[PDB]
Amino acid sequence: KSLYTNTSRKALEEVSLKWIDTASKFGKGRFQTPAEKHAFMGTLKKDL
Amino acid sequence: LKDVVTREYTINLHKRLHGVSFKKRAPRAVKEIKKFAKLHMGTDDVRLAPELNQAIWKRGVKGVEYRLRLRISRKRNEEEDAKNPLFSYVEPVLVASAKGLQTVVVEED
RNA sequence: GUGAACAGCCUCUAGUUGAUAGAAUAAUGUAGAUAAGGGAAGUCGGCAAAAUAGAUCCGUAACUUCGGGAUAAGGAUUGGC
RNA sequence: UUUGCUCCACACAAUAUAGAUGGAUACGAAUAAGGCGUCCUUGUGGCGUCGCUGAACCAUAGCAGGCUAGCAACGGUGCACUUGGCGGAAAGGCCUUGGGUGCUUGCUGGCGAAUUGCAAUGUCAUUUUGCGUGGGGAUAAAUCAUUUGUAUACGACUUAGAUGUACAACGGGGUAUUGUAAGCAGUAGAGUAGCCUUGUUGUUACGAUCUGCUGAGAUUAAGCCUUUGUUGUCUGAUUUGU
Ligand SMILES: [Mg+2]
Ligand SMILES: [Mg+2]
Ligand SMILES: [Mg+2]
Ligand SMILES: [Mg+2]
Ligand SMILES: [Mg+2]
Ligand SMILES: [Mg+2]
Ligand SMILES: [Mg+2]
Ligand SMILES: [Mg+2]
Ligand SMILES: [Mg+2]
Ligand SMILES: [Mg+2]
Ligand SMILES: [Mg+2]
Ligand SMILES: [Mg+2]
Ligand SMILES: [Mg+2]
Ligand SMILES: [Mg+2]
Ligand SMILES: [Mg+2]
Ligand SMILES: [Mg+2]
Ligand SMILES: [Mg+2]
Ligand SMILES: [Mg+2]
Ligand SMILES: [Mg+2]
Ligand SMILES: [Mg+2]
Ligand SMILES: [Mg+2]
Ligand SMILES: [Mg+2]
Ligand SMILES: [Mg+2]
Ligand SMILES: [Mg+2]
Ligand SMILES: [Mg+2]
Ligand SMILES: [Mg+2]
Ligand SMILES: [Mg+2]
Repeated sequence: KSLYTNTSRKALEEVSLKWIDTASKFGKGRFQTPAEKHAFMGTLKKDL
Repeated sequence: LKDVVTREYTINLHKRLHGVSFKKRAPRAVKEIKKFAKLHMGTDDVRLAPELNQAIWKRGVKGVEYRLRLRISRKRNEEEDAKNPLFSYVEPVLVASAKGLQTVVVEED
């Protein structure tokens, strides 16, 4: 916890996120969910 | 105890030569493969088949295959007991691709 | 063999595989490379580096001792079948 | 590792000591002001006294302090116990309750001392450390090596390893990179050249390339994530005690 009571305005701003990047970091991630990968690429040679 | 076996292992040479200086990659494989026969069955004294050597050097200093399927027999030492009483003989198993094989006990007869 | 070629690169005959070796990959090095945007603002000074480069066709200034300058410059092209 | 180890008693042989030889004796505060006593209206109060130094207070007599008999006190003091409490600034100490026990120089007696020869030379204090006994007690870890890579020149750092919710080696899945593998097939393909029954699709050879199976195949921890699978592994070395 802070050692002091900051009133930075920058420190009183209540924040609410709109979206959280959830792509792969192990590479240039394109998709957020396995769901989304499917919907976009369609059915592959594996699967079904 | 220490009992004679003979299993068939597939080694990932690639992740072990990853980064190695080209002139040193085949010789690292000989050394790295010895280190592998020692891991399974801490035999310490390891001998390689000269077919394995060829097999390793099959594509030059620089181009060691990413995976090798190996046969490794732990055996009984003969003559004036060179410290430990057991070898590992190592040799190449003929197979199309060394991908996708698990490790297997070879039943001896 | 490629190619203008006794070049460079690869091979045959013949000959070597001989230059202490093992384990790691801190700094700083010696040798080799690459950098977004800018493009000599660096520096005594473009030093170092970079860029150009074969060949075919077109094209080609001042000046000149008429021989040159001149591959001046500036362009297009190039595999395979 | 065979010896061990720990606390308390009293017992020897070493060993050391910045220097025992009646007592380090506890308000706070002011100083052009205070202490102590006493009363009170508990206050910047009233009265009394003190300093002018600790030249004080306390203790001190007994073979380096012996042996012995009594009176008077009901006290003093030492020791080992015991009842309550308080003390954290480094409290490791302080007050308090109950007996027990030795001493008592408060007082009155009976003995002792020499010859250590006229001073040298004489009370033994407390540190450690090893051994000895008798009792109570407790029954681990660190390092080497091997391993991780949140670490690293080497040392060092950080993980892991004795049957596990373990660890490794492989396999699987997810993640990523590239850009569509080998093989087979095509009345795809600029065309040329053969041969026949000379073409309601004529075949045969040669042919960059194209198309399909094929966002296919290859690679993916080496410092990526993950696992109902397979197989394997799991007590070598060394060192340490108040
Ligand atoms: Mg990334
Ligand atoms: Mg590297
Ligand atoms: Mg080679
Ligand atoms: Mg010649
Ligand atoms: Mg050369
Ligand atoms: Mg010669
Ligand atoms: Mg030399
Ligand atoms: Mg640049
Ligand atoms: Mg420019
Ligand atoms: Mg300047
Ligand atoms: Mg300058
Ligand atoms: Mg300048
Ligand atoms: Mg230059
Ligand atoms: Mg460039
Ligand atoms: Mg052309
Ligand atoms: Mg007064
Ligand atoms: Mg007064
Ligand atoms: Mg006094
Ligand atoms: Mg005496
Ligand atoms: Mg102190
Ligand atoms: Mg004297
Ligand atoms: Mg690291
Ligand atoms: Mg697990
Ligand atoms: Mg294993
Ligand atoms: Mg495709
Ligand atoms: Mg699991
Ligand atoms: Mg198992």
